[PDB]
Amino acid sequence: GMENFQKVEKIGEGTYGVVYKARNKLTGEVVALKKIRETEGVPSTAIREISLLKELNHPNIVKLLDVIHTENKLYLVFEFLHQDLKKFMDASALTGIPLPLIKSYLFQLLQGLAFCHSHRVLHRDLKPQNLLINTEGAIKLADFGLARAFGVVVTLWYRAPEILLGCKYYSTAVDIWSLGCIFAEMVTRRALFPGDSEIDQLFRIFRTLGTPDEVVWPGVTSMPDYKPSFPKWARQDFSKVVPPLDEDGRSLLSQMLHYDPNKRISAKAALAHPFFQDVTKPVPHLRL
Ligand SMILES: CC[C@H](CO)Nc1nc(NCc2ccccc2)c2[nH]nc(C(C)C)c2n1
Repeated sequence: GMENFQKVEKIGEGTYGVVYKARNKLTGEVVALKKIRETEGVPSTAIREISLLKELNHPNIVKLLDVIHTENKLYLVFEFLHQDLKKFMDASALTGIPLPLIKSYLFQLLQGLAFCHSHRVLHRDLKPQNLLINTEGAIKLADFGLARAFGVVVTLWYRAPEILLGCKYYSTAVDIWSLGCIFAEMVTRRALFPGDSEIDQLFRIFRTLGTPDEVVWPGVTSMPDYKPSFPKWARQDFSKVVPPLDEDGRSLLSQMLHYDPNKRISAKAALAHPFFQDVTKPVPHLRL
């Protein structure tokens, strides 16, 4: 079974298991092989969910090539891409990723999200580390719909405030928040909200966007982890938060970072925003 694959090198530690670059001995294709990590035997719902995921195919979603439920273990075989967006951002720190490339990437991810969301599938843990790029200018979402299949230092920087405040049931809005954080980060070359605990993450959000109340976010004061005793921070103008993001970009971003999940712009509506009026598909500068 696994004898069909030859390890080439360790790619990294995923959320649900280790990932290796590998070669299929029969077909010669190079792939990304993931071993899913209480060992009793793969749960039936994990198997049905992942099998659902195999059929959710899109150019901006990393292809799930094979689900290998063998010997009471679970291996996932994925399409391989040569680099992730975190590494590419770090690589691009001195000059920044050119705006046209930022716009193209945001546009493509919004397409991927719109597609997943239209199928009622959430990502839940969007972050630069699981965004993957190739030499032809494509960007792809990895680990989509995995959270649902399996219910799990982890980064908090991209986590929506409703999650932080204890909301039990995520909506598609949590992915829009995350992507918004990543958008700002590509533009400014600085993480928007680099929290190192849940309360630090929350307080960093509060300090920038203002401490949320019933006016901006109805029902907020009733959430499991909301405290009347939260400090009261005033909101700051975005011109100060994300230069040199232009007026169209700042307008779109504001809509992606709305506190109330129900007011937060959808992936499909975001695609129609004037920010994408001049969108094009440039090629990244990659040296591997
Ligand atoms: C470890 C999980 C994350 C996202 O799944 N990484 C990560 N990185 C990649 N390539 C970037 C890379 C290439 C060579 C060396 C190091 C990194 C990937 N290609 N295909 C996959 C699937 C498992 C989603 C993948 N995952």
